[PDB]
Amino acid sequence: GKALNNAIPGGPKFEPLYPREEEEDYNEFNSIDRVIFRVPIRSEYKVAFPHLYNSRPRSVRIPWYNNPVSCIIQNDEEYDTPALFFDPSLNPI
Amino acid sequence: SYNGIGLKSAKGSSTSGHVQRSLASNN
Amino acid sequence: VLQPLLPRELPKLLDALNKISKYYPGVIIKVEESGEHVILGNGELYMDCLLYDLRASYAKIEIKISDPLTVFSESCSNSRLGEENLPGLSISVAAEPMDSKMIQDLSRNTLGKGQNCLDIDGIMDNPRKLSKILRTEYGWDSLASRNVWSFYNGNVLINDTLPDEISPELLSKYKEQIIQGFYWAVKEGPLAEEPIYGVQYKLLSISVPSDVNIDVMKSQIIPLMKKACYVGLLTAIPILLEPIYEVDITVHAPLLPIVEELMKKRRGSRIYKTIKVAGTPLLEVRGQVPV
RNA sequence: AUAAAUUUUUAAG
RNA sequence: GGAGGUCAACAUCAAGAACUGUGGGCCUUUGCCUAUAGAACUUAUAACGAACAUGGUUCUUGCCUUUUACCAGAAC
Ligand SMILES: [Mg+2]
Ligand SMILES: [Mg+2]
Repeated sequence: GKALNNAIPGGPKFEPLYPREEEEDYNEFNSIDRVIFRVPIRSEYKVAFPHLYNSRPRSVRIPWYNNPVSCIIQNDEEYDTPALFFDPSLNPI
Repeated sequence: SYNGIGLKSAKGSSTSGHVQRSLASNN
Repeated sequence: VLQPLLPRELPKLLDALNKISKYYPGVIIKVEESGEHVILGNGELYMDCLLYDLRASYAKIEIKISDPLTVFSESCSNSRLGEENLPGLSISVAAEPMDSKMIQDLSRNTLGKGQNCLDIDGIMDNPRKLSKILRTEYGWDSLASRNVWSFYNGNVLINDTLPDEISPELLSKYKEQIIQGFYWAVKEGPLAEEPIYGVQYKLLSISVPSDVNIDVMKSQIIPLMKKACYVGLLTAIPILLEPIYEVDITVHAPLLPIVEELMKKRRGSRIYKTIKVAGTPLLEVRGQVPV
C-alpha cells in the first residue's frame, strides 16, 4: 500500500515515497483509442497482484496469495454435546 | 477504495482528503 | 503488451525474453511490427510470476505494461471471386462454418480408437480410411471426403472445381504452395490479424497463366492465395470468437447467494453445476466466464 | 447502489 | 553430590543459507581438492524482543518573519 501510494478502505494513508509522477511522455502507447475498458481495475487488484495490473512498481513485495480455506467447526453452545458430533451445517452424505 | 481519485496524500492540501462518489452523474 | 520504458535499453529486454521463454515453458512470446512485445500466459498469477521475474532477476530495467487483454479469433456463419495484382492467377475461395462436432473433436487430438471420430492429424493415412472416418461419423460429403487436401489446427481445406477434373496434375504441382499460403493465412487474419478458427475453406477455382512459369508461380501464389482466404471469409458474415475459462468455485453453503451476484455482474453469468461436497460445509460451483 | 475524514504548542529575538 | 538464585564475570548471537575441528593430495603458510567427527542459541509471510522508542547527517516536502521545538517520506 505504501510503495504504490494506495489505501485499503480501512488501511492507513502514507506519503508517496516517489513524489514525482509529473513526468509524462506524450506517446501512443497508453492512449485511450488503443485501450479496451473492461472491469474498472479497482485498487485491491493493484495491491493483490502488484506487478501485473500496476505499471512501474518499485519496492513492492509479494503478497502471499492463498490459504486452505479453513472448514473448522466447533460448538460453544452446549457443554454436554459430545466432542465428536455431526453438525447440521455439514452436508448429509 | 482508492481507485486513482483523491490526492497523493493530504498534507499540504489543507483539506481533509475526504472523497465520496458523486450521486449526480451515473446513467 | 510489453514496452521497455527507456527505448535505448531495448537490446537488454530482448535478451531477457529469450531466457523467460526457456524457463517458463507455457509462455508464448510474439513480436509485432510496431516494436511492441506480446506475452501470452495462462492467467493472472502466472503473468505476475513472470513480470516479477522480468523486472527483478533477469532484466534489471523497468518496463511499461498495458492493460491486461485477451486473444480473439475469427470465424464465419452462413458471387465469389479474387484477383492477383497481375491477372495471370485468378482465385475464388469459398468458406463455411465447420460443424460443431468436428471442431469439438479437433480441439482434442484423438486417435479414433473404437468408434471415436479420428482427429484429422492422420493425413498420411489412406484417404480411403480417413474418408471412411468422415463419411461414417459426420454424414460428411462423399465427394469432398476424397476432395480434401490438408488441414491446420483450426480449419481444413477442400477442393471443388472443374479443372481438378480437367488438370489435376498442374495443380498438384503447386499444392505445396497453396498449403504455404494456407498456413500463412491462418497465422494471421483479415480483421484483427489474429488466428482464424473453425472456418472450412472449399477452394472454388484457380486460374493459371499461359506459358506457366518457373519461379513466378512459386512466389506469386502465396500472397494471392492469402488474399483469397481473407476475401473468402469477409463475405461469410464473419464473427469474433472469444475464449472462456471454466470457473471452479468452492464456498461455504450460506454464502451461495453472494457468489451468484458476482456472476450476474461479470457478464460471464453462467453457473452450470452446484455440487454438494459430502461431509463438509462446502459447495463446488462450476461455471464459465470470458477471459 | 457510498461506506475514502488534514491539523492542534512553548521559549528567544 | 542434587535443587535452585529477579547473583556475577568471560565468551557468542545476521551469514556463499552461511559453523568448527581433524585426516590426506597439489601449489608454495595462505589457497584449492578430497576424507572424517561434532554442531548449543537465533532465523522463511525471514529473526535474538511473537514487543517498540529516540538521536545525528544528507536530501525531498509541510507549517511559514528568523532559531530552537516542529510537519512526513527516503538513504546512510
Ligand atoms: Mg535584540
Ligand atoms: Mg538575528
